[PDB]
Amino acid sequence: TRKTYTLTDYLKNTYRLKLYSLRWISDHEYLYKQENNILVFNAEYGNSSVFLENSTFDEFGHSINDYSISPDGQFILLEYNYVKQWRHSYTASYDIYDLNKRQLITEERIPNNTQWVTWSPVGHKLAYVWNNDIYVKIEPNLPSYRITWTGKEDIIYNGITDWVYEEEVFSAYSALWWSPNGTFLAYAQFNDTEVPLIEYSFYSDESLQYPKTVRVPYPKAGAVNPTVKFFVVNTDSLSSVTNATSIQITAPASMLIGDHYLCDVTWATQERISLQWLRRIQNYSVMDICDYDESSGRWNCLVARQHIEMSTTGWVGRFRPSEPHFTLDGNSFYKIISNEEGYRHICYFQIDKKDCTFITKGTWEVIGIEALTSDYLYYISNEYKGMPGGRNLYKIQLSDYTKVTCLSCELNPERCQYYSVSFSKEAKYYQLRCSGPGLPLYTLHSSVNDKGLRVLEDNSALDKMLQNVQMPSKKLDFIILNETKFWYQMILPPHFDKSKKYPLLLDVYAGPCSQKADTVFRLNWATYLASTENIIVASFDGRGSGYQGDKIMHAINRRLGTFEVEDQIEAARQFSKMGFVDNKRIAIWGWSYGGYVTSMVLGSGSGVFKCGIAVAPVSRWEYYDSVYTERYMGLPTPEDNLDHYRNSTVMSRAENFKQVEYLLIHGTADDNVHFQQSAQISKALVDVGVDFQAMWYTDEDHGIASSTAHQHIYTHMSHFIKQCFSLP
Amino acid sequence: TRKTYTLTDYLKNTYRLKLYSLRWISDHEYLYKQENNILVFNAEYGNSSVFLENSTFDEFGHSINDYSISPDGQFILLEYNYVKQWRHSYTASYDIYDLNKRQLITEERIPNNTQWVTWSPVGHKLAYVWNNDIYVKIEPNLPSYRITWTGKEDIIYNGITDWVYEEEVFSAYSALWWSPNGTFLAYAQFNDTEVPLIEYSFYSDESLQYPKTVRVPYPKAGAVNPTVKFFVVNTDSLSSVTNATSIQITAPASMLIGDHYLCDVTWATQERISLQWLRRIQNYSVMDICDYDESSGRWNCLVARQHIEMSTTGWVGRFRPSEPHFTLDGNSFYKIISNEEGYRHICYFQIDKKDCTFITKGTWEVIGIEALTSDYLYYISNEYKGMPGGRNLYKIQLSDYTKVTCLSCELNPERCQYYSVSFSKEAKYYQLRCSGPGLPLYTLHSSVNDKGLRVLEDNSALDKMLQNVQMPSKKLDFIILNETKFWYQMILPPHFDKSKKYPLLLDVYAGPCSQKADTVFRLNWATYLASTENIIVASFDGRGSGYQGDKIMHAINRRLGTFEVEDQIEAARQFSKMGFVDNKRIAIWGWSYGGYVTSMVLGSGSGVFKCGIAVAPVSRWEYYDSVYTERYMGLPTPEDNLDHYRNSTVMSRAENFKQVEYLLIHGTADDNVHFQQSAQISKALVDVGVDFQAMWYTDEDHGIASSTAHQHIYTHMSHFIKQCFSLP
Ligand SMILES: CC#CCn1c(N2CCC[C@@H](N)C2)nc2c1c(=O)nc1n2CCCN1Cc1nc(C)c2ccccc2n1
Ligand SMILES: CC#CCn1c(N2CCC[C@@H](N)C2)nc2c1c(=O)nc1n2CCCN1Cc1nc(C)c2ccccc2n1
Ligand SMILES: *[C@@H]1O[C@H](CO)[C@@H](O[C@@H]2O[C@H](CO)[C@@H](O)[C@H](O)[C@H]2NC(C)=O)[C@H](O)[C@H]1NC(C)=O
Ligand SMILES: *[C@@H]1O[C@H](CO)[C@@H](O[C@@H]2O[C@H](CO)[C@@H](O)[C@H](O)[C@H]2NC(C)=O)[C@H](O)[C@H]1NC(C)=O
Ligand SMILES: *[C@@H]1O[C@H](CO)[C@@H](O[C@@H]2O[C@H](CO)[C@@H](O)[C@H](O)[C@H]2NC(C)=O)[C@H](O)[C@H]1NC(C)=O
Ligand SMILES: *[C@@H]1O[C@H](CO)[C@@H](O[C@@H]2O[C@H](CO)[C@@H](O)[C@H](O)[C@H]2NC(C)=O)[C@H](O)[C@H]1NC(C)=O
Ligand SMILES: *[C@@H]1O[C@H](CO)[C@@H](O[C@@H]2O[C@H](CO)[C@@H](O)[C@H](O)[C@H]2NC(C)=O)[C@H](O)[C@H]1NC(C)=O
Ligand SMILES: *[C@@H]1O[C@H](CO)[C@@H](O[C@@H]2O[C@H](CO)[C@@H](O)[C@H](O)[C@H]2NC(C)=O)[C@H](O)[C@H]1NC(C)=O
Ligand SMILES: *[C@@H]1O[C@H](CO)[C@@H](O[C@@H]2O[C@H](CO)[C@@H](O)[C@H](O)[C@H]2NC(C)=O)[C@H](O)[C@H]1NC(C)=O
Ligand SMILES: *[C@@H]1O[C@H](CO)[C@@H](O)[C@H](O)[C@H]1NC(C)=O
Ligand SMILES: *[C@@H]1O[C@H](CO)[C@@H](O)[C@H](O)[C@H]1NC(C)=O
Ligand SMILES: *[C@@H]1O[C@H](CO)[C@@H](O)[C@H](O)[C@H]1NC(C)=O
Ligand SMILES: *[C@@H]1O[C@H](CO)[C@@H](O)[C@H](O)[C@H]1NC(C)=O
Ligand SMILES: *[C@@H]1O[C@H](CO)[C@@H](O)[C@H](O)[C@H]1NC(C)=O
Ligand code: NA
Repeated sequence: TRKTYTLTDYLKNTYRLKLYSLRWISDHEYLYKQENNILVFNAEYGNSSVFLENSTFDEFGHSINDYSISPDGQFILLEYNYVKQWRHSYTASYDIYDLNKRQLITEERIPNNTQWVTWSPVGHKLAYVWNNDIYVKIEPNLPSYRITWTGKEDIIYNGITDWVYEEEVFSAYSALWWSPNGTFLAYAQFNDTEVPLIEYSFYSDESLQYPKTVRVPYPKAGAVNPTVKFFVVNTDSLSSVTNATSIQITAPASMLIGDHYLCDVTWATQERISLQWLRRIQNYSVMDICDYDESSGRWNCLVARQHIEMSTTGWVGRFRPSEPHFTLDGNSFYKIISNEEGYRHICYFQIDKKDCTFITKGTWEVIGIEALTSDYLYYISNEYKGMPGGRNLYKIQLSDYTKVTCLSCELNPERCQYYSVSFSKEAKYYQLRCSGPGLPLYTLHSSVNDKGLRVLEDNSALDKMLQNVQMPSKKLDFIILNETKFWYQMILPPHFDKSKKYPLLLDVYAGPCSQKADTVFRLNWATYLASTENIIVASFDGRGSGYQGDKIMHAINRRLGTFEVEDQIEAARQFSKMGFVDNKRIAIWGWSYGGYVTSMVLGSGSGVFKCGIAVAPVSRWEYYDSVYTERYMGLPTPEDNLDHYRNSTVMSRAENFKQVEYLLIHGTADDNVHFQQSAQISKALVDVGVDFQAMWYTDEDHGIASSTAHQHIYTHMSHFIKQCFSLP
Repeated sequence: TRKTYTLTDYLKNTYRLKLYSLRWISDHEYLYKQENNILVFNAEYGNSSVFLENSTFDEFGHSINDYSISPDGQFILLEYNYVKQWRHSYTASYDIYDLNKRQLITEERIPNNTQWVTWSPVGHKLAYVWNNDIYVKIEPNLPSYRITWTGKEDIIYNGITDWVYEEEVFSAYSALWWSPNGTFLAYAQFNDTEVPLIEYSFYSDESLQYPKTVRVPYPKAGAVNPTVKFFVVNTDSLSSVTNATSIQITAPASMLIGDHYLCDVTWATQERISLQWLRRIQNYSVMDICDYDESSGRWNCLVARQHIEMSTTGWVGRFRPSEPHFTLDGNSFYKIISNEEGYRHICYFQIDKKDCTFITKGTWEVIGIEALTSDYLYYISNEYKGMPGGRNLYKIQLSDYTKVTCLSCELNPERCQYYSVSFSKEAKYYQLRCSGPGLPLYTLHSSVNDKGLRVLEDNSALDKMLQNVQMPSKKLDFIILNETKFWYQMILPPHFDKSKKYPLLLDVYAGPCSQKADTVFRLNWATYLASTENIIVASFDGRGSGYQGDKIMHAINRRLGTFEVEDQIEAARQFSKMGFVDNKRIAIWGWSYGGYVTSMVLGSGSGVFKCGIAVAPVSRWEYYDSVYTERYMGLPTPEDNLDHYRNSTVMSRAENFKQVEYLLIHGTADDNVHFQQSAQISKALVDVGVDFQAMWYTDEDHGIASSTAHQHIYTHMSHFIKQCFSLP
C-alpha cells in the first residue's frame, strides 16, 4: 500500500517543486544559478558558459546572502550580514567584486547597515541608502556623493519607504527610480513626524533581562499619515566640491488640497517621467507627465498632459492605480483601467489627450501588461474558457485590435491553465512559467514566430516521486447566487467517493480582490488534510473577490465584514447540502483578512460551523493601517463611515461564539496585524463567558515563519481540526 | 440524593462564609456595618447605636468605596473614585465630613488623585501624599502645609513606596509613620533614578486605537536598586515656621558601605524611634534606636542602643526582620528572633544591652506578638499539639515566664485550631477569629478575666445550607522523611473509600516559608474538584517550608528550584504508596512560585505526573524582582551565585515536556511576575517541538481577579484537568 502526503512531508518539504529562476541580461542572454555557480545562457541555442565559479568566494569570510551583477557584467555586488526588517525591508553589508581585474574592491566600500542598493539600469553606477540618506557611486572604487542630508531614523526617509508605504503602496523598501540610461535618479522622501507609533514588547533570547519595546511609526485608520515629496537629481553633474541639487516635482493642485499619496513612478523616456498621485479618499487619482527642460534644469508637468482616473463605485485600481507602459518615443502609453462595464482592460492613451481608446474588451479581465513592441502588446488575462482562475499569455496586434493571439492556451491544456511570463530586454524571447493544474513547467520561446524553443524544467523528478503517493485532486467549479456565477475549489481526498460523507474545512481569504479558487498546483497544509486525514478543503470567491469585474469586486465598498462574510456562510450552507459533505463536521479557517472573516463567520450565529481557527486576524478596522483600511472603508468619522467601522468588529459578536469551538492564534511581535487585535477578541470572549483555545507565538511576526514556530503552529492546528472532526 | 459542590457554586459564590469585621475606636467600643448602616457597639454589654445612618450619603453623587473615622471621632474621611494600582497602592478622591456639624467640608479639599491619606493616631491631623510629595493638614478645613518639594513621577517617592518596596518590604503603599501622639511625622524617600523599567502593553477598552505602554521602575535580580533616605518632621512647628525642617536620620556605617534597604520603622515613645536596616545580602540587619535632642532639634542614634541581627544559614526573618514591641517607657522591647536551635521565639531586650533573654522556647514557633500590657504579652504560636499548621493565642506573665496560658486552645478544639485576634485600643477586649477546621467562628472576650462575652458570628446559616451538600473532607497528617516529619493535607471526595484508586491533583506553592498544610476551612476550586469530580487535592510542605524551624526553612538557601521541587515529586510517590491513588492519573498545578515549581516538576523527567497547569509562573530568577529573589539566591554574578541562577530555569528543561500535557496561563498586564516569564517558557517549548496548551488573559494582572477572568480561568483549567483524567 502507498503512502499518503503527511504533515511531516509538508513541514519537512519532502516533495519539492523545482523552479527555473532566470535573470535576463540582454535581448538574447540570461543568467541562471546552477550548483552555486552562475551560468550565462544563449536563448536562441541553449548553450551556456560559466559566468562566475562557486569557488571565487571560498575565502570571503562571510556567508553571502545574494548577489547582483551590474548591467554591463563588469561588477558583482555581494550581499551579506542580512538582517530582516518588515515584509520587504532589511539591512545588509555589501562588497563589490571587479569581474575583469578579478579582485574585491577595498576602496570607498559601501557602509555596513545599508538599507537599499541598486545598480543603474545601464552601466555600473550605484545608488544606496544608509541612515535614511541617499548616496551615489559613479564607479565602484570611487567616493560616494551624498545626495540628501535630512535622513532621520523613524522621521525622514529619503529613497526608502516608511512602514505603510512599504507594506501597502510600493510592496518594496526602495523609493529610488533611475532614469532608463541612468542619467537621472528620482526619489521620494517620506515624513513621519506626526505619525503615531505602534509599541509592542520584544522578548529576545532568554539572556535578555528586560524586554525591549519596539516602536514603529504606523498610521492606524483615520490617524495622521506620513507626508511625501518627490525629487529628481542629475547624476552626471555631481561635484566633490558642491552639494547635489535635487529638483522637486510638486503634486498637482487637486492633490495638495488635502491628504494624498504618491502611488506610482514610471519613467517614459530619458527626459520624461510619469507620476501617479492618489487622494487619501482613494477614488480619485491623477497622473502627471513631466519633461526635463535643458535650458532651466527644471522638470515641467504640463496641465494638458494630466490624466485623471476615478471611480464612482469604489476605489481606483485593484490595490492601487495601475502602471503605464510607454511606447519607445514616450508620446503614448497603455494602461489597464476599469471600462464602462466594470471590467479591467487595456486603454491606449496619447500623452496630451483626455480620451483613451480600449484595445481589449469582454466579460473577463487583463491581469497585467507584460511587454510592448512597435507591433504587439503582450499581456496576461483570464479570458480563456471564461475561467477567472486561469491565466494565459496573449499578444494583440497594435495596427489591428481584432487580431488577438493566445500564446500559451494550447501548449498543454490539461496540465497548464495558469501562466506567468518573463520577457528578454526587447521582447525577442520569453520564458513561460506554468504553475498548474499539473506540475509546474518552464519553457523558453522566441517572439518572431512564437516558436517553442525548449523545455527548461518539467518537474519530471517530482512527478516520479508523487507516483508512489496517494495525492488529492482539485475540483474547480461554480455555484449561482442571484443570477451571478461564483467559483469555488475543493481539494478532494484520494479515491474520492461521492457516496461517502466527508468532513469539510472552508479555507478563507475573502478580502477585496482576493482569489482562492484557481488552477494553481500547491503542496501545502490542505494537501496533508485531504491526503492523510480525508478532509475536503474548500475555498470560495464571493462578493468582493477579484478578476471578475467591479460589480463583484466593489460589492463590499464601504462595507467590509458584510457580503464577503455572508457569502462564505452561503457557500458552506450549499456545500453542506451536497451528498458527500458531513453537515455535522464543517470547519472554517483563515490567516490575516481570512482570520477576520473566519471570526466574523464564527460569531454570525449561522449554526453551520462546528469549529474554526483564526490566525493573526484583524478584529476592528480602526486597529488596521490607514492605506489598506481606508481604501475600502473611507474614514472612521461621524461625517464619513464611523457607524460601519463600529458595526463590523469581531468583539460585538462575542456572545455568538457560545455554540462553536474556536482557536485564536497570534504572534506577539506582529508589526502588521498587531497582537492588540487578538488581545481584544480574547477579552470580549472572556467578558461574555465563552470558552475557547488560544496560542501566542513569542517574538513571531505576521508570518509565524521561523522554522520551529511554523512546525509548531501547523502541529497545533492539526490536533485542533482532528479533535473537532473526531479523527484519531 | 444530595447535590455536590459544583464549579458554578464556587464561581457564583452560592455558599458564602460570613465574617465579622469590626473596627476598634477605643478600649471599649467598635464600629460594625449592618445593612449599610455603621453601628457603634459597647464591647462589655453588646448593646449598639447607629453611628452613621446608611441614608447620610444618598445625595453624595459618588459611590463611597471606604471610610475612615478620625481617632477623636470628630470627622469622617470618605474615599471615592478608587482606582487600583499594585497589590496595595491605589489613588482616590476624598471628602471630609464633620460629624458634629453633620456637614461635608467644602474648603481646602484633599486634592483629586491623592496617593495615600492617614489620620494622626490621636486627634484629627491628616498627612497625605499627592504627586509624590507629603502634605499635612492640622485641621480638616484649613490649608495644607507642604513637607517635600522633590516628588517626581517614577523617580522620587516621598511618603509612599516604589514598586519593590510596596510588594516585597513594607506590604503597603504607605511610607509615613506618625509618632504616638502625632507631634512628629516620620517618612521615607525612595529614589528610583537609575532603576530600570519593565515595559508592557496595556490594551484597555476596545475604543483605544493604540495600546498604551506601561513603564514601571522595577529592579530585576542583580539590577540597580532604589536608594532610600529617612526623615522626621515636627508637625507642631508647622503653623509657626514658614518651612519646617525635615531632619534626616542616616543609616549606620555598616549599611552605608554598600546597597541596603530600610526594612522596619517602629515608634517607641513620643521622642524615640526605632529603625531596622537590611544589607542587600539579606543575612545582616541593624536596628538603630534614635532619640529626639530638644536642644539641637536633631535625632541621635546611640551606638550603645544598636542591635545586630544576622544569619549564618540563611536570610534574616521569615520574609524580613521582625518588628519590635516596646514597653510603655520605651526602655525595653520584645521581638521574635531565631533561637540557637533555629526556632523563632520571643526575645526580651533592654535598649542598651546587646544580649537578649528568650521568654519562650521549644520545637515550635511564635507566629506574631499581638499585644503588650504592663503585666502580659499576648502572642500567636503553633505550639498546640505540635501541629505547625495550627494557630492559637497565648498569654505570658511578664513577672513570671513559667506562667503561660493558652487562651484559645480549648474553646472548641474540634471546630477551632486556627486563630487570629483583634485587641481593643489598650487590650481590654479581644475578638477571636477561628478560621478552621470547622466553619469560621467569631467571638468576643474580656481581657480582665479571659471570659467569653458572646458569639459574634457562628456561620449557622451556612452550616444549614451545607447539610444538603455532599462536602469533601480534609485530612491533615505527616510523613517521615530522613527522620523529619513533613506535613501534608488532602481534600478528600465525599464517601472516601481507601479500597478505590482516585485521580490526584498536587496543589503547590512550595516557596521559602510557605505553608500549604494547615487547619483552615476553605470553599475553593479544590472543594469542587473533590466534591463533584472525585479528585483528591493534596498539598505538601517539604524542605524550604515555614513555621518549623530554620533547619527546614533554610534548606533551600541559595538553591531555589532544588529540594522544594524534589520534595513535591517525592510527596506524589509517597501518596501513591498509600494505596488509594491511581498512579496513571497524577496532576500538579500552581500559581506564581507554585507555577515555577509545577513547571520544574513537569520538566524533571520523573514520569510521575501525567499533566500540570502553571499560572503566572516564574521561569528564570533573573526575571524576578531583586528583594525577593536575592533574599534566597544572593546576586546573579560569577563571584556569587550566577551558576545556580542559570541552572534553575524552566527553559533548560523544555525537552522533558515531551513526556507531559502542560497548560500555561498568564495575564498580559502582570506587573509582578512579568508576562515575559511565560513568553520565554513558550518560546523554549516551541524551539524543541513540544506541543502544549496556552491561554493569555488580556489586561489581567498577577491576580487574574476580574469577575469575568476569574470565572474564565477556572472554567478553562477544569476542562483541562477533566480531559487529562478522562472525566466526562
Ligand atoms: C489584514 C489584511 C489583509 C489583506 N491581505 C493583503 N493585502 C494586500 C497586500 C498588503 C497587505 N497588508 C494587505 N494581501 C493578502 C491579504 C490576506 O489577508 N491574505 C493574503 N494576501 C496575499 C497573500 C495571500 N493571502 C492569503 C494567505 N495569507 C497567509 C499568511 C497564509 C498562510 C498560510 C496558508 C494560507 C495563507 N493565505
Ligand atoms: C513569584 C513569587 C512568589 C512567592 N509568593 C509570596 N511572596 C511574599 C509576598 C510578596 C511576593 N512578591 C512574594 N507570597 C506568595 C507567593 C506565592 O507564590 N504564592 C502565594 N503567596 C502568598 C499567598 C498564597 N500563595 C499561593 C497562591 N495561590 C493562588 C490560587 C493564587 C492566586 C492568585 C495570586 C496568588 C496566588 N497564590
Ligand atoms: C563593517 O564592519 C566591520 C566589522 O565591524 C568593519 O571592519 C573592520 O573590522 C574590525 C573587526 O572585525 C574592526 O577592528 C575595524 O574597526 C573595522 N574597520 C576597518 C576600517 O577595517 C568594516 O570596516 C565595516 N565596513 C564599513 C564599510 O564601514
Ligand atoms: C542618457 O540620456 C541623457 C538625457 O537625454 C543624455 O544626456 C544628454 O546628452 C546630450 C549629448 O548627446 C546632451 O546634448 C544633453 O545636454 C544631455 N542631457 C542631460 C540632461 O545631461 C545622455 O548622454 C544619455 N547617456 C547615455 C550613456 O546614453
Ligand atoms: C469618493 O467616495 C466618496 C465617499 O463615498 C464620495 O463622497 C461623496 O461625499 C459624501 C461621502 O463622504 C456623501 O455625502 C456623498 O453621497 C458621496 N458621493 C457618492 C457616494 O457618490 C465621492 O463622491 C467619491 N468620488 C467620486 C469621484 O466618485
Ligand atoms: C450601651 O448601654 C449603656 C448603658 O445603658 C449606654 O451608656 C450610657 O448610659 C447612661 C447611663 O446613665 C445613659 O445616660 C446614656 O444613654 C449612655 N450614654 C451615651 C453617650 O450613649 C451606652 O450609650 C450604650 N452604647 C451604645 C453604643 O449604644
Ligand atoms: C536621586 O538620585 C539621582 C542619582 O541616581 C540624583 O541625581 C544626580 O544629582 C546630582 C546633583 O546632586 C547630579 O550632579 C547628577 O547628574 C545626577 N545623576 C543622575 C544619574 O541623574 C538625584 O539628585 C537624587 N534626587 C534626590 C531628590 O535625592
Ligand atoms: C523648604 O525647604 C526645603 C529644604 O531646604 C527646600 O528644598 C530645596 O529647594 C531648592 C530650590 O527651590 C533646592 O535648591 C534644594 O535642593 C532643595 N532641598 C531639599 C532637601 O528638598 C524647599 O524649596 C523649601 N520650600 C519653600 C517653599 O521655601
Ligand atoms: C506629645 O509628645 C511631644 C513630644 O514629647 C510633646 O511635646 C513636648 O512637650 C514638652 C512638655 O511636656 C515640651 O518640653 C517640649 O518642647 C515638646 N517637644 C516638642 C518636640 O514639641 C507634646 O506636648 C505631646 N502632645 C500632647 C498633645 O500631649
Ligand atoms: C553559444 O554558442 C555561440 C556559437 O554557436 C557562441 O557565440 C556563444 O559564445 C555561446 N554563448 C554562451 C553564453 O556560451
Ligand atoms: C517633516 O514634517 C514636519 C511637520 O509634520 C515639519 O516640521 C518638518 O520640517 C518636516 N521635515 C522635513 C525635512 O521636511
Ligand atoms: C552640504 O550640506 C550639509 C548639510 O546642510 C552641510 O553640513 C555641508 O557643509 C554642505 N557642504 C557643502 C560643500 O556645501
Ligand atoms: C475633582 O474633580 C472634579 C471633576 O473634574 C472637580 O469638579 C472637583 O472640583 C475636584 N476636586 C478637587 C478637590 O479638586
Ligand atoms: C551572608 O551571605 C554571604 C553569601 O552566602 C556570605 O559570604 C556571608 O558570610 C554571610 N553572612 C553571615 C553572617 O553568614
Ligand atoms: Na522545442
